[PDB]
Amino acid sequence: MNTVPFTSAPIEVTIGIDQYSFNVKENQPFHGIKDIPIGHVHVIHFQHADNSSMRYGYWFDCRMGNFYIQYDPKDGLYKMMEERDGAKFENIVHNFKERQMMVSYPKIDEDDTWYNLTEFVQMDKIRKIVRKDENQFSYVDSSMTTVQENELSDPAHSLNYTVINFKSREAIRPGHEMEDFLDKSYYLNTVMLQGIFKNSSNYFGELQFAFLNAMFFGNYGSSLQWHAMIELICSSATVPKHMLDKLDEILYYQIKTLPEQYSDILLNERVWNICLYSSFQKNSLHNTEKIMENKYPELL
Amino acid sequence: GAMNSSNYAELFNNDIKLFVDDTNVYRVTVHKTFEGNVATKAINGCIFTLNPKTGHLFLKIIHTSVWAGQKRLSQLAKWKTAEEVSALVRSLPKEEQPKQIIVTRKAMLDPLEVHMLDFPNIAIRPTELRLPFSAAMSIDKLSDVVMKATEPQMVLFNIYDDWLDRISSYTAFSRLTLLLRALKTNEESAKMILLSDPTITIKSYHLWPSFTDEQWITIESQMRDLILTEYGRKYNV
Ligand SMILES: CS(=O)(=O)Nc1ccc2c(c1)OCCO2
Repeated sequence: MNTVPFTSAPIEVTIGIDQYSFNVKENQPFHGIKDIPIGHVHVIHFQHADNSSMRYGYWFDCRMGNFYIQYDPKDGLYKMMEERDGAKFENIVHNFKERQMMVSYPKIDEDDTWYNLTEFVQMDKIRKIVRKDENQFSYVDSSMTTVQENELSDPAHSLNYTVINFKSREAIRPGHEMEDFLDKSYYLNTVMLQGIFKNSSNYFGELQFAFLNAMFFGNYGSSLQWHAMIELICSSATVPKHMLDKLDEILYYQIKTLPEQYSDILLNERVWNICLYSSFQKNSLHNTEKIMENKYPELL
Repeated sequence: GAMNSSNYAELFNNDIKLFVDDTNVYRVTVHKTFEGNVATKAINGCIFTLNPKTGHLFLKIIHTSVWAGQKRLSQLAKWKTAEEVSALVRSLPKEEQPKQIIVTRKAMLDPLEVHMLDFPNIAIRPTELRLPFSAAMSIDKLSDVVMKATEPQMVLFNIYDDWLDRISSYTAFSRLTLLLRALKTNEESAKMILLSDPTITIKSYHLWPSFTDEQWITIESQMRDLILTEYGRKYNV
């Protein structure tokens, strides 16, 4: 188990750790989060009580360093930092646990939810999407745009997701215009899987990361990316059977976790109706179709 | 974006543009089989690609052999149209290529956009105008060349004959759509109007009769009456 200590909590804030969240009052004696599962990436995220504008947060992997949070009164946010002095850090964490000033990561033992949402997500791949190489953790917020959004503005503060565009020369082979537009298997299998992602694990990792950024920060470009990566699979007639079965599991857990009250803004009616009821894979997503029809029958 | 009556005057400026109509590309007769089922038989069709400023008509004849052994022909027909328009643009010198292509039916947007990805500066646009180009096969000389074709073939016409010597393209287009709409509403009557008078003939190198300016005003009125007549017969007005 690992720990992310807080120097202090000077402003009232709602704090998220993965799919969990809790309220901290202004100047409350809060000094961090303990018992964080080793072996998974994690995200610690923030929404200030006085300005719900800008949800923001940090993706990190506790195996890559000792990280803590400290409020910066000049830039007005909780910042993640790395402590390179291992002995200083162990000393601090021990003092704060002895005084019980930390919340415990509240993982139920039956519960595989976080694993199921992050199965293919790797910190090394996050850091290529979110470029800030002097840190081992990655900052994301509600307003950050994607490289594709910037083509249609600061490049340093962008989400470099893989660009997917169904009406692009990359997606369409000369002489197969109709075939490649109506059946995207070429674009999925040769261009994207073999060419850019190298394997389906990296493709699913980006898909999962895009969803989580959409859900936790309301990041619109991330929601567009998540849907594009679903649509490209559903709109392909030829997809490896193991990818379809894994996609069904991935989407199932994503739909299961989504706040019921955010479904209106996080789910694209066109893509889902197309994917479940019109596409080549309309009969291949049994678990996802069942949870969608029982939970969000309005959208369909 | 889309063309409509708040901005149709852009058709007559000096930016090269083409209308593309696909309503006569895939044509069939429906009939009963010996077993009493129904089947279709394709007949030759055409793509109607028209420069509204000059009157130049690029008539690509679609021979029934192009459908042999293909499935979902109504969908293929839109992509075949887009392929042939794309091939036409690529065949034209750069200074003759259109800056905009206007499709008369919105289902042509994606097929044509995909085939023209190599030409990102050519705008592909829909239109709210209800243009009567489906009636092109009511022009006898166009119908004749389509039905006589034994292989794919492109034929060039000027759909305005020599009218631009005497009138503007805005007026020539007005006359053209009024004639095509009348042919679409009551082909028999429209053709009787155009040809009832044996002293006015169609020149070998023209599509329409050699009407004087005054005769065109009469013809135009008669076409206006026909379109109003049929409207009353239809709606009992
Ligand atoms: C195509 S239509 O049947 O609606 N008639 C139509 C359309 C555009 C025109 C026009 C007539 O007169 C010249 C100006 O532009």
